[PDB]
This record gives sequence, C-alpha cells and structure tokens, in this order.
Amino acid sequence: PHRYRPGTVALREIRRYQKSTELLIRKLPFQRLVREIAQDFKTDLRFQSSAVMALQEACEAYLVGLFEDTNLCAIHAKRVTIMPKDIQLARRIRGE
Amino acid sequence: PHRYRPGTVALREIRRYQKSTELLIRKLPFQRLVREIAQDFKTDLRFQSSAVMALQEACEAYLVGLFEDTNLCAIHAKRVTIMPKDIQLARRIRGE
Amino acid sequence: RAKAKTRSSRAGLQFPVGRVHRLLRKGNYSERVGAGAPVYLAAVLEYLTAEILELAGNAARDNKKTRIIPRHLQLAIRNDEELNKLLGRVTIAQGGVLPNIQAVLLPK
Amino acid sequence: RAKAKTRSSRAGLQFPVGRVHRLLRKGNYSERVGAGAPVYLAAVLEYLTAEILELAGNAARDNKKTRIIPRHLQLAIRNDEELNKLLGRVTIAQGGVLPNIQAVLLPK
Amino acid sequence: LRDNIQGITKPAIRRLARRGGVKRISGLIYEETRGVLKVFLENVIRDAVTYTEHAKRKTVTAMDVVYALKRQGRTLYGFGG
Amino acid sequence: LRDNIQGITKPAIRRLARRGGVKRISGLIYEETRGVLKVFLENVIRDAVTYTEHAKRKTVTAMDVVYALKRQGRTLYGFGG
Amino acid sequence: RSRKESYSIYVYKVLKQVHPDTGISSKAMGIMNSFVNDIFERIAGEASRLAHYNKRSTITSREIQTAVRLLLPGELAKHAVSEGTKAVTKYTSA
Amino acid sequence: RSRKESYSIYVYKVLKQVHPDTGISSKAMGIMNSFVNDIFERIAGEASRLAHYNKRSTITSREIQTAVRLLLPGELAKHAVSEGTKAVTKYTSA
DNA sequence: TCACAGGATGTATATATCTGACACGTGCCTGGAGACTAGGGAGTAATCCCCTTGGCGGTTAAAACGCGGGGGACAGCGCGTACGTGCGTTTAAGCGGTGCTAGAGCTGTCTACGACCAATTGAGCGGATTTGCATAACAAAGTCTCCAGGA
DNA sequence: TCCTGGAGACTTTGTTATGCAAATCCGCTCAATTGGTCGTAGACAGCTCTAGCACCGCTTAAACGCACGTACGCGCTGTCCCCCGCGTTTTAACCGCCAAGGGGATTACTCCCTAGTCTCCAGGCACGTGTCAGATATATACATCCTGTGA
Repeated sequence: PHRYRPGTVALREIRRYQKSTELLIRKLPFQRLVREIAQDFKTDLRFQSSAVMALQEACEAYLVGLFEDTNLCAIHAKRVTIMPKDIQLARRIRGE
Repeated sequence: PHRYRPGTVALREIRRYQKSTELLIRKLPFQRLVREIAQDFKTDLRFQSSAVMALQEACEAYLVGLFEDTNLCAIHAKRVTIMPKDIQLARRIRGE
Repeated sequence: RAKAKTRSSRAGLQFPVGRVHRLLRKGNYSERVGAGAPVYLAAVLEYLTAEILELAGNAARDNKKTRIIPRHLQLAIRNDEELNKLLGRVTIAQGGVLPNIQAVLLPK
Repeated sequence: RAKAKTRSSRAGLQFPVGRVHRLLRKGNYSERVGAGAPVYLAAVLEYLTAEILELAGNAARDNKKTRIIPRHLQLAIRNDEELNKLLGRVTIAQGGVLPNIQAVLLPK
Repeated sequence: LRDNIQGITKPAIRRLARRGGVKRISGLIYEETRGVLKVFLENVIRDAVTYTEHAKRKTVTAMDVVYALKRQGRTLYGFGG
Repeated sequence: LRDNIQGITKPAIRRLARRGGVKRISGLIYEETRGVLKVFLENVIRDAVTYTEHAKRKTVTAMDVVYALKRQGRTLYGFGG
Repeated sequence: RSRKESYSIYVYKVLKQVHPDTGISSKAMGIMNSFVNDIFERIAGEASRLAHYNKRSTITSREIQTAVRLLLPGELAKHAVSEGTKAVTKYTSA
Repeated sequence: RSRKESYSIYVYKVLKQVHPDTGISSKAMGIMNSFVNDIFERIAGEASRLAHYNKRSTITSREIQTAVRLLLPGELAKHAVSEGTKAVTKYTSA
C-alpha cells in the first residue's frame, strides 16, 4: 500500500487554489441562493448572467480575505486548526 | 501596613478612565510632537490652538480603539498581559 | 398682495426649507433641484435630529442634569444600535467610552 | 482657416484631452474647468496606466506569454506596494491571489 | 425557492479557506461560514435591488451589483464601472 | 525640536490602554505604541499641511485637520464640520 | 461685518419639543451642527449619483428617498421616509 | 444605434510603449477601463472639494495637482506630478 | 477549607458659594418669498428584438458516505521572573499674566479668462474579415514523499 | 539516532493539431476644434485687527526611580478524540440544444415644471445684558475588599 500523511495534501491544495483564478464554488446552487435571498425584498426579480457572476466574485473575495485573517488568529493562538471564534474575532476587529 | 493586591487597582483605573472625558496625553508634550513631525516636511509652519486639540483627540481616539482590539487579541490567546504582537495582529487584520 | 412666509411652516417642519433648496443646489450636487426635494430632506434631517436629542436628554437625566453635553450625545448614539452605525466612526470631542470591561479580567 | 488639431498631440499624450475636459465639466464636479485642467489630468491617468501595464507585461513574460490577462494585472499590482495601496480595495475579476503560505504551516 | 444555503457545499468552503492559507478546518467552521456569507449577500443584494427599483426595472444588471458593492468599501473591476 | 515622542510618557500610554479596557501591559508595549501613534499622527498632519499649502497659508486651522482626518474614515465632530 | 449660517436655532427648538425643560451646552450644539452637515452631504451626494447613473439632471424627492435608505439602517430609514413623504405630500397639497 | 466611450484604444497604445510585442485580452482591457474610471472619479471628486473649500468655481491644474498628492502614494505622486506639470507647461507653449 | 470582622480605604451624597457660560433681548441687512416669464427635461405611448426563463437528454466529474489511525488540541503542573504596588524624590506642565506683530480677513479695481454660439469635419465607433495564440491531447523526464532496513 | 536509496506518485517539460478570440480593415456619423463675442471670477494692492508666539515667575500635580513580593507566562508532559486521507457509491452540475415572449432600449411629441428675473421685508445674525446650573471646596455617610483569627 501507499499513501500520503495528513498535512501533506492540505499544503498542495493551498498552493494550487492560491494560484488559480476560477471559482471554487458551484454555480447553480449559488444562483439559487442569490434568488432565495433576493425574493425576501421583492418577488418576481430577474438577473442578468453577468450580475450573478459579479456577486460570486465579490463573495469569494470576501470570504478568502476573511479566511486569511482567521488563519492568522489561529496562528496567534498557536494553532493550525481554525475555529468559528477565530472568524468571529477577525470580523469584530474589522467593525462587523 | 496595608496594601491593595495586583490587578485590583488596575480595575479601578479602568473604570475611571473609561468614565471620564478629559484628555490623557499632556498638552505641551503633544503640541511639540506635532511640530517635531511637521517640521520635517515644512519649516515655519504654525498651528491654531484648536487645530492642535483636534489632532490630539483624534490621536487618543485612535490609540484607545487600538488598545481595545489589542486587548481582545490577547484574550483570544488566553492572556491578560498585552504584547506588541497583539497590537500588530489587530492592525494587520484591519489591513494597516 | 399675499403675505410671504417660510416653507418650513407650510411643511410643518422646524428645519429651514429655502436654505436646503439652496444647499442642495450648490456644492454642485446637481444641475437642478425639484420643488419637493428640499422639503423631503429637511424632514429627514429633523427626524434624525430629534432622535439623538431625545436619547441624550435621557442620558442627561441619568446624571441628574437639566442640560445636554457632548458626553450625553455619545451615550445616546452608542446605546442606540442604528445610530451606532450611521455615526459608527464619528469621533466626538470629549465623548469618552462605554464602561466595557471584559469578564475575563474580573477578579475571582 | 487653420486645420483642426487634437490637443492630445500638443501635450504629447495618448489619452484624449477634449473628452476629459467634458467629463470634468459634468459629473457635477464644478461650474467651470480650466484650460490646463484636463491636460494635467490626462497626463496623470496615462502615467498610472503605463505603470500597471509595464509591470503586467513583465508578469506576462514571466508566465511565458505574449499577452496580458487579468491575472497578470493582479500580480503586477501587488508586486508594487505603491499600487497595492492605491488599489488596496479593488477586486480583480479572475485575479486570483498571491501564493503565500505561512512558515509555521510548513513541514519539518 | 428554498434551502440554497446548504447549496454551499463543504468542499467549496474548504477550497475558499485554502486560498486564505488555511490548512486545517474544524468541523464547526462550515456553519459559521455560511452565516457570514449570507449576511454579505443580503447586504449586497438588498442594495442592488434598491438601485434596480429606483430605475423602475425588474432585471438586476451588473451595474446594479457593482454600485451596491462599491459603497460598502469594495470596488469591483471587470464587470463595468 | 527633537525627541518629543518620549513626551508621551508611560502613564499616558497606560491610561489610554486602560480606557480601552487593558489591564496589564508588557514592557515592550511602550515602544511599539509610540511607533503606531506617530504614523497615525504624521499622516494626519501631512494631509492637513497639504490643504494648508493649497490655500496658500502658513497657519493650520482646525478645518484642515478635520478634512485631513475625515477622508481616512474619521469624521470628527465638535471642531466644525 | 461678515456673516455665518448654522443650525443652532433649529436644533434648539427640536430639543424643546422633546424635553421642554432642558438646555444644550455650546459644545453639544457644535456637535449637532457637524452632525447635520454630515448627514446632509451624504444624502445629497448619493442623490446626485443616482441622477447621474440614470442620466438625469434633476433631483427630486425620490432620489433623496432612495439615498435615505442606502444611508440609514432600515429602522431609521422608514421613519425618515414616512416623515419625508408627508412633508412633501402636504407641501404640494398646500 | 447608440454609441459608447471607453479607453480601450489608449490603453492598447500605452501597452506598446512599455511592451511593443505584447497584446492584451478583452478581460484585461475590461479591468483597465474600470481602473481609469476609478482614478478619474477620485481626482475629480477631491479637486471639486478643494475648489469648494477655497471658494472657487474653476478647477485648474492646481486642484488636480493637490488632489493627486492626497490620493496617490508619495512615489507615484511625484512621477504623476512631473508628467502633469509638463503637459500643462507644454500645452501652454504649444 | 470557609465564613465573618473590622480596618482602612475609596466613592457617593448633601451643603453652601459664586461665577461665567448660557438664555434671552435689541437692532439691522441680506436672502428668502411673491408674482412673473420662457424653454428644454422628463413623462408618456408605441415599437422593435435581445436576452432570460424554462425544459430535455446524456455524460461525467464532484459531492456523500464510511473506515482507520495518527497529530494536534486540550488540561494540568512547576519554575522563575517581569510586572504591579507604594514610598520618597525630582521635574516640568499648568496657570495667569505681559507685550509684539505676522498673517488672516475684508475691501475695492481691473483684467484676462472660460462659457457660449455657429460652422466644419476627422477621430472614434460598430461591424466584417483574418490568422495566430492559447487550448487540449499525449508521452517523457524530473522533483519530491515516505518507508525499511543498515552504518 | 539518522541516513540512505529505492519505490512510488505527482508535477513539469516538451511535442502536436485545432478553434475561436483578438487584431486589423472599412465606412459612417457627430463630438472635437476654429474662431469669434460676452460678462465676471480671480489676481492684486492695500489696510485693519485678531490670534499666535515668546517670555516671565510660582504652585504643585505628575512623572521618575527603587524595592519587595507575587500572580502570571511559559515550557513540558500525557491522554484522547477529531480531522485527515483513501476507496466505493450516488448525486446533481455541465454542456449543447431549442422555443417563447417579457422587458430593456429606442424614437417621437407634449407640456409643465423649474431656472432666471425684479421687487420687497422679516428671519436670522452679531452683539449686549441678565441670571442660575453647574463647578468648588468641604464635610459626611456608605460600600467593598484584604488579611486575620477562629470554625
């Protein structure tokens, strides 16, 4: 048998996804999430294909930046694993 | 003899300083600092007394907010004592 | 000849209307200002003004005062969640801070 | 009757001047725009444009291409901290991120 | 429709975290992340809809989204604007 | 003028930290704090002076400071605005 | 002599209609003046852009109304909208 | 049909001055158009206020110059100012 | 271990006092309001046709699930030192003057400057061809893990 | 202990043919330039007066610095269970395709709403005058917390 140990693969995924530019999320599920939310303000709304794409990129950019700060918070606590509270700290520092 | 214990006095100070509204940084030292910096850009520069106060209040407000965020970072790391690290972490999270 | 009056009277407002019409016009906010624009806005400013003063007045009484000072305005703004957004980054001269002491620092 | 001539040629610029003059006239920035105003500005926009493209072209070369794509713009900007700041709040469509891995996470 | 918050699958969350340099993820992150994402979307969509309604339209365009994002302290390039 | 950065004495640093809810301060904070204060102050002065120069004047007024602060997401009330 | 304009008169009255037995310090008044100017500029600024985005020259009660929502939290926004609506509805009706 | 304005022509040219053998994608161009529009608005916006605060009706190369310094980092600001200074000086002579 | 005493300490409450920061009054001058015209901006209806919504079938990565085992999270314990408290001793910041004048602020005059209009036309735009770059496929070569024993 | 070295898996390098996105050409407006005028914001000189700078002397609160002791931060260890990596199975997302019509974008008319004008007067401003809420100093009473004995 042959395999890699935990921690080896995770690093590779970091490398690769940092490198690439495409979306790391699925589309049809996202489109629907946008609408599920949008209908709460108004029914019978429509979207251009470019409008959804704009939302996705803004969302990913937001979350990725959040994860960087989350990761730093975890490191500050001498950890590798991120916890919900590391997210919460970063957000609060930013005034959210 | 009689003494107050470590941390008991500090708590009273925290309350009082949170409560009062007066400036904590001394005026003449601050004014001089403003000019010491300004002269590096321009000689023969002058200030209205209201301009100096405006700068001072902004400066205190900035540091006070910084210290609160610093304090939270230390708490997140299970500490009471704040270190330069906690200042740096809080700022970095804010993209400074 | 009809007797002249202020528009703030007509609109049931305390804030000046003719002035706002002018202020909106200038500063190059727009080429043109509609007749009902200044009126709408004066009402908005008046509403927000009242809310701050009302809350501050209560803050003043918590200190047994009959007068509003900068501190009372601070407390009003921060205790009110919405005002703490709109004015969330406003620095107020001699505002002081809320008495926020983290539980973990308390003695035991 | 003199021949009509583009102002951009006079200033030695590639960016349009007359258009900028118009844009400055509108957007409600001011009542009036000075003759040298759009000229000065056109030069600035052109300068900054060159800086990004130059670095982007170098980034493109580093990836062995003959063309610039959004990703090259992303990397080129960040590699120059002056632009990183100017555009420190700009999301680039398909920019990706920098390949930063924290040392404490590395195996050893 | 419904239940599209679950539409943000686990692998997707991981991958986003990875760009952030996150190596290791606790099991409680996924739910917290979703709550955070939702708030972001609600704020952006709500503002985009507001612009769309002002213009008396039904279809939300890229510009409506771009303007909505901008004022939240985030400028998006490439979709116009 | 020199070394007025030390004019921000330990007690001043402590008290500012106390207002922020800080109970306990390491000995390395004092030096770090001054560095951070300075950068903030300097940036504000520079913008204020720039405005002063534009207006072709020598004395900086409160309004030049207010504008200098404002644009950094720091609206200041009570000094005019 | 030169002159100035402020809102100190109007702020004073509004207080009286809320807390008839209280006064205002000179500083609290100065703060309220900065407050009014701040909110005013934001609304006027955003309303300007809405007209720009929609290719229009004239600001009406709607560009303001939309700007009010974008700037205020939903709870304050609606109360402000109700009051704005009336002030105009009435003015045009009177 | 209606007509549009963009900077795609000028961006293309500038690219040649720095990299004569390099082309550009339509997407990169989309980014460059957003970039130019963004910077333009900021300078015009800040320059507007300088005129407002100093009670002037006209935007001149000065308000732009000052605005540039307030918006750009020190290093970029210097090069930008040098180029602007010339463009105006020359334009005047031309 | 645990509570309670009390002792000292610090904070809160009541009183008198007085003073200067507010509330209110007077007179005066632009700026807001009537009553008026003239002209393009916005509103409306009518039209085209582009783009979104919706559904279909088939193919295929991408998510779900569950298992097994090691790495990191967590809790407890011991060491020593870096900080906090409080005393006594320096020091320099407020405070309340005093006097000088440099620069801010307002007035009045004159000018070149940019807005405006009307005529003319080439820079830029959209849309139609062109072709070479980037893409995807495929096999080989090089780089980086992770054991299983040995020096 | 740790170091091969070998087996293995995964990334990079180098071919190869193909498709469509980007580069360039063609023909058509309408925004940019010319070349005049007109009226006024901006530059300048001048003068008046306020606010900032400098200096002085004295009180004293606040900043230095030292010494003693203690909770705190840190390193180290030891369970244990939660998250990783892998293979097997199931699900829903893409891709390409086709049809229908709703709504975005367009023009062409109409008027009515607002800019711009003169005239008039009173609401808001600066500047005085009067007063009373808040600041000072002081005594007084009430909470709270540290260390000690005694259960």
